[PDB]
Amino acid sequence: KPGAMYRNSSKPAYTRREYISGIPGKKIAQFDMGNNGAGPTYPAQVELVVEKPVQIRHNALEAARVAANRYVQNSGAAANYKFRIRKFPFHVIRENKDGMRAPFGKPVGTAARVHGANHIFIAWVNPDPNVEEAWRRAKMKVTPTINIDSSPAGNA
Amino acid sequence: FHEMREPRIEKVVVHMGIGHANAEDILGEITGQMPVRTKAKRTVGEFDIREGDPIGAKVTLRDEMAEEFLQTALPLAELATSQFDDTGNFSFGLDVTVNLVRPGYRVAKRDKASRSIPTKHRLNPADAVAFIESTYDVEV
Amino acid sequence: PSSNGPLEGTRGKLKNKPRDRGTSPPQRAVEEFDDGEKVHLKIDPSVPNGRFHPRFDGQTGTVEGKQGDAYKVDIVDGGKEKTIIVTAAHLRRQE
Amino acid sequence: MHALVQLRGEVNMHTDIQDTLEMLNIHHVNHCTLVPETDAYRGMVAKVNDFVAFGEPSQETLETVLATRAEPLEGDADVDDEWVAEHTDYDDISGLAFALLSEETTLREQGLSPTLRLHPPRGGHDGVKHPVKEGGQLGKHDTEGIDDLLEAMR
Amino acid sequence: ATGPRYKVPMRRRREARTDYHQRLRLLKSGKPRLVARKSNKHVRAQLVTLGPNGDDTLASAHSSDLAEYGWEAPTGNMPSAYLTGLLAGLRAQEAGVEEAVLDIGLNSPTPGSKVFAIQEGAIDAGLDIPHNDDVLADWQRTRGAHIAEYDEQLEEPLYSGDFDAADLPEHFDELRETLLDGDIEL
RNA sequence: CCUGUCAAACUCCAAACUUACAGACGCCGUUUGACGCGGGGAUUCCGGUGCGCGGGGUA
RNA sequence: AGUGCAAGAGCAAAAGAUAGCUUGACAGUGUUCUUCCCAACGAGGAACGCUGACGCGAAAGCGUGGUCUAGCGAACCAAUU
RNA sequence: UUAGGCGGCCACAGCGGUGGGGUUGCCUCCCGUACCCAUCCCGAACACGGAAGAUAAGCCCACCAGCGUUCCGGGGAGUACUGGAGUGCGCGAGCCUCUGGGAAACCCGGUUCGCCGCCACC
RNA sequence: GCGGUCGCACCA
Ligand SMILES: [Cl-]
Ligand SMILES: [Cl-]
Ligand SMILES: [Mg+2]
Ligand SMILES: [Mg+2]
Ligand SMILES: [Mg+2]
Ligand SMILES: [Mg+2]
Ligand SMILES: [Mg+2]
Ligand SMILES: [Mg+2]
Ligand SMILES: [Mg+2]
Ligand SMILES: [Mg+2]
Ligand SMILES: [Mg+2]
Ligand code: NA
Ligand code: NA
Ligand code: NA
Ligand code: NA
Ligand code: NA
Ligand code: NA
Repeated sequence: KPGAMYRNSSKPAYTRREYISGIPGKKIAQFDMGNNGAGPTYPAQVELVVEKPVQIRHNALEAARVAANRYVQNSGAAANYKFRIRKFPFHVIRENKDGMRAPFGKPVGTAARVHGANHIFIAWVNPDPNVEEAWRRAKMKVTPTINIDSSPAGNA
Repeated sequence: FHEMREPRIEKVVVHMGIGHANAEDILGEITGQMPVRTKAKRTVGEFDIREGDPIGAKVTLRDEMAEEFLQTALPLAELATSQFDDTGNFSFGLDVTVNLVRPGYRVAKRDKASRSIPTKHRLNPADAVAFIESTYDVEV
Repeated sequence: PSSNGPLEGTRGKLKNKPRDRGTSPPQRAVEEFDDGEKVHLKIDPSVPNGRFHPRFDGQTGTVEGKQGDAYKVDIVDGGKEKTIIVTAAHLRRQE
Repeated sequence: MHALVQLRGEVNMHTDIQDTLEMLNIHHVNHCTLVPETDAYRGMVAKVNDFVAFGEPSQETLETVLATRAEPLEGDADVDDEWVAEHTDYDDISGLAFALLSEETTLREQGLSPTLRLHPPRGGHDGVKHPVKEGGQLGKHDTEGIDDLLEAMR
Repeated sequence: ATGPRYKVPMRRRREARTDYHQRLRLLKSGKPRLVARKSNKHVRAQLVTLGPNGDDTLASAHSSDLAEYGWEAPTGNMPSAYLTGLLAGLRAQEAGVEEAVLDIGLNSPTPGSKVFAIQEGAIDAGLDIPHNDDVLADWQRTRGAHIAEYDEQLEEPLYSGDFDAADLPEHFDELRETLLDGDIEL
């Protein structure tokens, strides 16, 4: 199914698992990538900033992250960098799959609500922005237009 | 300062935690005053489902009744250390517990303006061993 | 509303903030008012008795006599005149 | 003391806003009233802020408008210096104007209609879809700004 | 103490001095309270009314200012209590106070107790108070007879020096007698 | 200890705002009698749209 | 924690626990709110009184069933006091 | 208030800690069980009777901010949100301007280790 | 309500 059906934040926040059952598991594999043994002790720090509030299905999160990290292997399976996706798909999403009679849908998935300007991804790298490329590929698989922002790095 | 800081025995509780008694009799003679029933709480597998139910007795002795008892109890015990309270108490044995404290304890046991005893004025394990050990026997 | 009992939707108004929790001070449960006095109605979550229908929480009526120890306060619900039987525990002097 | 002029019609305007203008004696478009600067009055004008033009006029301007558009509580009578002198505490329009501006009295107190029924602005106003700071004609004005409007509607 | 949500008891409940549940019931009568309080050595009796910023004591009597009338005996006993009640009761009457309810604070309603003796006194002073006669002591014990007889089992004076060796429930009468007419502060 | 996130059926907090009563100004009423009381006569109980706030629904 | 049972709320020298005693889960009659916001409408419900008779308590006092919001039923007819 | 009793507000008063104080006004701890009364067992408590001793508890007095709380300055922030208005922008979601209001977290620095009432009293 | 889960009876 299309993002068209769930990308807007027009519905109430629906996240109380105590009243919702049958919620599908998340497809997101990991949130911490790279050298998670080490702490952000890197010279450069780039972030992927979403430019519009939207909902991002765990589907797009996984594809976005995979496409970015799977690429960050321009640095090697045990390369020196750490990648972080800070958002989690808390918002439960339904589908009315009778016509409009008793239409409250049944749980079909989850999504993460991101507000325009938040950073969804943050990578930590030594002067070697291959990560800038890992993100051109990441914001390729999420609904919004995005800003690739660099923070600690006056090494231009 | 002292005199009102020096330990003293406040009650010695001798209780037989049976599981259902005829045992009171011996407690009465071993101590010198009537024993009290021991009802239990919660229903459990040891065929002890009855809430209100005699399952042992105890006897709280105070003053001479407590000494005159310890003057035979203690001798029947050896242990010491580790087996002492953080408040200067100790239980050995049929159980025989000895509650120890200093002079102004009533402040925490009365009805009016009661108050909890300050940690400083509390009795330490050590200050306890001393008092008792200094009364017909040895520590550890 | 999914039901129509008196306490429907009263979760907030009949609950105390955690710190105001517990038996309330007796001073205000014994306050005495005079006929003609303006009093603000506000149920005290801690005091079970002497209450009035939650809908009137916030009203400001006029004491006009009493019934037993409870007071009879006159208020105006929308445009309708009503008389409320309430104890001091739930009243406060206006101004 | 501020000069109030309704620049937007009643159709579709909130009722509680319309009632406010009405309490300020304005019941038609282009009608103007003089209002003391008090807390109570200030709140009213703020509520009516989007359908009116207001500001503190200059002694001269007030005088021109008073002369040109002031009326007796009843009747056609022109309110000129003589009228003013033979009917009010002051001796001429200027004296009345000053008193109004210094909020010492009111049009009613002096037997005058609380409303100055102005004429449409000669040359047209700046628009009723934007405030002054945006080039429109709504909201608070400059003494110079109010004067221009009042004068064009003299 | 632990956090923002923590509930700290009213001060007088922390101090374990006021029972607020009983207080409310007491105040229900709308009458003045006859506050009966004791100390290891003394006995106090106050007639308290309700006030905007706290209680107002309109009349009181302490077992100590009993001597001021000729008391030459200990002040932490039954005869003492009664008299302090009667003394406060009289001052009470003088103040225009006619009735009151017995507030025994955190004490226990034990029959023949000193608080009830205090109550007996106040009643005899003229104060109208809700009571129950057979919860009070039998006059003789109020007089202090139980103590005189206790000194009969002498061998050693019950009173260290003090006054008398065999004590005096008679001293009691002389005093009650005194309080029942004229004299200052009454 | 450090570090990454949430809540229509969470809340240590907390608006704008809505609301009871009172005073003040405004406006209104005392011949145009208001506020209110009693009585006669209805029509009406298929609604719609814009905007703000919504709940459901891919729409 | 507990407080019979949904959910939300109340409660600690207690509204919870233990013990003891008691039968107010009483008769009669009302005021008021609710049912039905505003704003008319029955049964039902509740709050608060009074009259009478009682229980407990030293007493103030508490007890108009269960801490609060569900657990209810017209006329005709029958049986019953 | 050289120590008390009854309170009001009910943490600005809580939690924790330091120092000081009593031949007596005093409060306590304390000493003691013939009585009133009392422990489903214990004069522990409750109740009664009393002063040999003590200021070590409590309590009263002076103080400490580490935790919790109250209020204030500066920063966050006139940000977030928002009542009124717009032929302002945007495919749209949504945003912006004018007008009237206006936060929370958190950081840094102060405040807070109760205030007040009646009575009694070297 | 009456009769052995069933059958009969029954205008609140
Ligand atoms: Cl009501
Ligand atoms: Cl006392
Ligand atoms: Mg709500
Ligand atoms: Mg005219
Ligand atoms: Mg033209
Ligand atoms: Mg134009
Ligand atoms: Mg609302
Ligand atoms: Mg009840
Ligand atoms: Mg029948
Ligand atoms: Mg000391
Ligand atoms: Mg029928
Ligand atoms: Na169907
Ligand atoms: Na995109
Ligand atoms: Na409370
Ligand atoms: Na009814
Ligand atoms: Na038993
Ligand atoms: Na001391």
